[PDB]
Amino acid sequence: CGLVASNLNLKPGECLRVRGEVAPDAKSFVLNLGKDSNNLCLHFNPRFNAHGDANTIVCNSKDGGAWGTEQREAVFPFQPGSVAEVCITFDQANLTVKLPDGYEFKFPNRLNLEAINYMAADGDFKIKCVAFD
Amino acid sequence: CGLVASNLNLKPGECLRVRGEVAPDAKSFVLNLGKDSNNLCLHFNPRFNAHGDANTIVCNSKDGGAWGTEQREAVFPFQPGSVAEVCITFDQANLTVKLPDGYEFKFPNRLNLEAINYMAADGDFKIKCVAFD
Ligand SMILES: CO[C@@H]1O[C@H](CO)[C@@H](O[C@@H]2O[C@H](CO)[C@H](O)[C@H](O)[C@H]2O)[C@H](O)[C@H]1NC(C)=O
Ligand SMILES: CO[C@@H]1O[C@H](CO)[C@@H](O[C@@H]2O[C@H](CO)[C@H](O)[C@H](O)[C@H]2O)[C@H](O)[C@H]1NC(C)=O
Repeated sequence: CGLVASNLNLKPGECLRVRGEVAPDAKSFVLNLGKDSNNLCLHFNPRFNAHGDANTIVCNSKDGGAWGTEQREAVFPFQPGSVAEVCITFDQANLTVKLPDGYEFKFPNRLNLEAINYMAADGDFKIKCVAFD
Repeated sequence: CGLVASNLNLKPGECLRVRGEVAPDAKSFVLNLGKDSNNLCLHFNPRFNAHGDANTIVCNSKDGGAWGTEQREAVFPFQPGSVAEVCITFDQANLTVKLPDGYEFKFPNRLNLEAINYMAADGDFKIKCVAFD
């Protein structure tokens, strides 16, 4: 798979910035955030052409190994063959994901974790820069 | 205790750039690089005042869980309570740790691994930004 980072200790309100290159023939990519691979407060999955979906942002949680209820966003500000940046923060109610074009969406915080300690990237996205504040 | 990153897939000649905050009361900090926590082609350990050393960089390898022989430097361009930036690369012969100001540290490549896949920070160093080039 792709980059895995742990012991991040990202607290509420602190920003996680991730910049990467979207493959020219990208089918999808994933950024997973949470405690570990079984406990994700955000599974962020832009699907260019994957699982039957096209140009769709899919979000979900995973709690104790179990996928939660999936949600989708209508907008898709990713282009294959381009560099994309995503900035993520959270509070007790929502994750807030800020997207390249300045789009911003929220995803409910279903896990109640004190911090984001784990990030994993997968798929057609080559990570170039990760920053914390 | 600090950030741990895996699946880095950093190949010879590629550049790992790291920026972090050296704690105000720093006694020492560590950046570990290699395949995993038991196989380190570079343990890079600036000691302000730790383990009997004062303002000395200690470098070592770890191979199958076994520490190699330490290498020490006289030059010491780190200060507590400051931001430190390093650029790391390797080839067949050496690991090279470069600082913006032009300091360059070399440590023999003892493990001969195809890539750096693992990086970990420990001690009085908070990673703020990691980049791959
Ligand atoms: C039956 O609906 C589809 O189920 C798929 C299998 O669970 C699902 O794909 C998974 O989505 C999760 C996030 O919810 C994650 O991305 C896994 O990698 C996927 O395999 C599809 O998203 C579902 N399709 C719809 C339209 O809901
Ligand atoms: C007895 O000499 C000192 O031994 C310490 C313990 O082995 C050693 O510290 C360890 O070094 C490794 C790297 O080789 C790593 O930094 C560990 O975290 C340390 O606990 C000191 O380097 C030795 N000091 C001297 C002056 O020889």
